[PDB]
Amino acid sequence: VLSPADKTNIKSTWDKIGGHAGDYGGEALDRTFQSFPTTKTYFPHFDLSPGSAQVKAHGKKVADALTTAVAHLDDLPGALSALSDLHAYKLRVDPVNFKLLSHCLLVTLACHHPTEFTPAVHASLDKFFTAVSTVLTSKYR
Amino acid sequence: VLSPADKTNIKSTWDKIGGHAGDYGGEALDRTFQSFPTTKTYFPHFDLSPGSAQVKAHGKKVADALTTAVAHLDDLPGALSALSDLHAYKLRVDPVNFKLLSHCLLVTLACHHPTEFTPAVHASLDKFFTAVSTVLTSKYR
Amino acid sequence: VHLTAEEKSLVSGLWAKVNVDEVGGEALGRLLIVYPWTQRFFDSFGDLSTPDSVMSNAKVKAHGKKVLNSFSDGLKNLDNLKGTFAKLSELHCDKLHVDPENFKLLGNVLVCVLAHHFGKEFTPQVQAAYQKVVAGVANALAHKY
Amino acid sequence: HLTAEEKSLVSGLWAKVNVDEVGGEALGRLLIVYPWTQRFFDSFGDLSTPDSVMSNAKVKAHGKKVLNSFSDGLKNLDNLKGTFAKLSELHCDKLHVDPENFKLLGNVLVCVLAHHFGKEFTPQVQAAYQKVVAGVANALAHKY
Ligand code: HEM
Ligand code: HEM
Ligand code: HEM
Ligand code: HEM
Repeated sequence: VLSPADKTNIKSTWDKIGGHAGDYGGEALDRTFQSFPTTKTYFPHFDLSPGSAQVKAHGKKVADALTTAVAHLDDLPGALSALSDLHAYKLRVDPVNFKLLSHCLLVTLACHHPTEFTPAVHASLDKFFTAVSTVLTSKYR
Repeated sequence: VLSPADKTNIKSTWDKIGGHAGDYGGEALDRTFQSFPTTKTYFPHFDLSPGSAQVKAHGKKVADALTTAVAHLDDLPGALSALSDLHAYKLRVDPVNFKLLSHCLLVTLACHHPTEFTPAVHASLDKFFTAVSTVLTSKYR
Repeated sequence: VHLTAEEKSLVSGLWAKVNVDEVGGEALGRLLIVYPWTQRFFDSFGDLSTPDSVMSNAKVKAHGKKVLNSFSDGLKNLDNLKGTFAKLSELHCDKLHVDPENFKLLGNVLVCVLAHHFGKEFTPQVQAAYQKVVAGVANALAHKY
Repeated sequence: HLTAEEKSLVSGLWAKVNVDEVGGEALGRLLIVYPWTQRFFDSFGDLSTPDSVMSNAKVKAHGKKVLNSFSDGLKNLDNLKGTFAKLSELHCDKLHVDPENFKLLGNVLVCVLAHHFGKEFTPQVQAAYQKVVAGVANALAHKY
């Protein structure tokens, strides 16, 4: 359950990241790929070299989904339904990988917005990414 | 989610357990405590020796809770609200431990109900115990 | 932190009676069914699209038997699980890219199948001993990274 | 298994770590973000809010011990098993901390480094630090 406070934290954070969201999606993937290289294996079709356009373009897609989720915090299941199907049914993403990417999203956010990244907002953002991950892995349950 | 088939599997299984549920809870705890001794540390007030009346008694409580949950599959959060408070706020049970008990509940059911314990029922029961666990840790999110 | 003599006795007594032809494919089958993301690794195995296709999948059965046999290798060398599984750890990590969490899931599914097959003989004590085994195998498989 | 480059990436940043604060911050955040972890810290007094967690003197002091322990790990990257063996038995056998929590703490530490260093905590730096915390978490967990 995203509390009113969580939702406020998530939304103000997203307000703060603004037009960076796309770039942060790409950095978050970059961080995931570098930190947890097994995640690269879901993207054999991607050039995963530095400054990859595919990674950049994909971070933008990931960013956009999170931005959508942020607009629909009440209804992540409904907002992310198509993407649940994609991730479970087509991509068969191992649940562990959502935690890795979520961690890397948090890190990315902490790297860019130290001021906003208070313990409470960290907790809210964590809950946010985990809630998104839960929906993205829901076709496993 | 818990599909009609899942709920059918859970309910028909619980029905087959019939009046053994309480014993099975005791057995599931016994299995948890033996297989994952660290789980014993939540019960320092319990005599955990074989035949323990406290363990037996608590297994009935756990089984009762699960039986309550079987009757309320479309509302595990409401049905288990007091218990989510307890386990998160009072007991501060590491989410890890729910997997362990859930595992031993599956084992316990497999030990006693080989016929019911088809792959499909295994999966539904897993989903069930995971859904119960999610609720019982839901006060961490 | 290994098995007591008594636990080793418990493990080998049951293990002797494991159906080496079936238990492997049944664990692998239930893994693929219970944890469907694990099917990502088995695109070459053909139809896994229903519990029935999974359970009647010849390649699931044949592979599960290799897996079970690798567990037997582990049980025959409980004080050298690292060595026994080094090659398999490299395979799974470096070549297959299987997250190690799934080794634990498979070990626990195997424990379920053991429960399923042995019933009351799969006592809490026998289980605890087997949990050490499967944790040890999962840990040995994980030792790469 | 960090590369030389990764060693100096880590050492480079670590030398800049506020050793009085970072451990406490990481531990405080762990306690906040994963509230079941407070179960181990009943002797620590008030942890009932983020603000009490973050102002908790013992969380700060103990977080400093955790940090020094990491530093210990960074000076012995070729022998984390030995370095963390007694702490492994402490955590596993006395404290009964599930090893998964070592990973979380490692990762919260990473968040705190990211927080403190911003753009300097590059994907590469983070990658190197991810091996360190994984190595530490694994060394701590190696006593079961
Ligand atoms: C925060 C959680 C995640 C979100 C919001 C997310 C979002 C998305 C979106 C929106 C797409 C569709 C992109 C498009 O239509 O072009 C996508 C595709 C994809 N996702 Fe995820 N994802 C998440 C987690 C993961 C994880 C953890 C992995 C595996 C490590 C993964 C692997 C993939 C892959 C391989 C594709 C296909 C991309 C392509 O071919 O361009 N995703 N994801
Ligand atoms: C996952 C399914 C679980 C269910 C359905 C469940 C159910 C219950 C119930 C109904 C109670 C209240 C008993 C009473 O009122 O006397 C309880 C208490 C308790 N639970 Fe759980 N529980 C579960 C998981 C766990 C786990 C994983 C742990 C920790 C390993 C745990 C630790 C405890 C402890 C220490 C108590 C207090 C028992 C007493 O003092 O009598 N529970 N649980
Ligand atoms: C945890 C204990 C495990 C053991 C003891 C084990 C054992 C083995 C063995 C012996 C092989 C090579 C078989 C041969 O030579 O033909 C193998 C291959 C393989 N394993 Fe595992 N395994 C384990 C877990 C897993 C898990 C969890 C997965 C994925 C979810 C997995 C995925 C695979 C795949 C995809 C292959 C190649 C199969 C093929 O294409 O022929 N294994 N395993
Ligand atoms: C994974 C990285 C960790 C490291 C490097 C670490 C390090 C340490 C060290 C060095 C000590 C001894 C401090 C001293 O007296 O010098 C200690 C004690 C302790 N640790 Fe950890 N720890 C880690 C994870 C955790 C986690 C995740 C928890 C709980 C969730 C935890 C709970 C405790 C507790 C309760 C003590 C005793 C504190 C006291 O009563 O003073 N540790 N740890």
